[PDB]
Amino acid sequence: AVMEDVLRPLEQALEDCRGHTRKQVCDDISRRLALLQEQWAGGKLSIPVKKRMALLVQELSSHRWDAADDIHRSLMVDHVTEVSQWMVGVKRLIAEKRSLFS
Repeated sequence: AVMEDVLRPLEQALEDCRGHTRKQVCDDISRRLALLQEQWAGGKLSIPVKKRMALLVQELSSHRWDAADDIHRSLMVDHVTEVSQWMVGVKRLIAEKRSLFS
């Protein structure tokens, strides 16, 4: 589980949404994605959430949106502390991108 394993698929998702979702919210997501990285590399991130973020990220490589939501939800109730700053960003990203499949 390496930082790039979760951030790459994400910023890939964000860019696939750039032209189709409001730029205003795309930027919001980008800024929260930066904290995730900063916070990850900073060493302020616990292993269990790194593990689940990896899982979460694989779920939308498979386009299994609802599974990604449930993992994100699990992370909120168990690790609100270390994700509250950026989690909303990835929640929105899942929604934005599932609507692109639509």
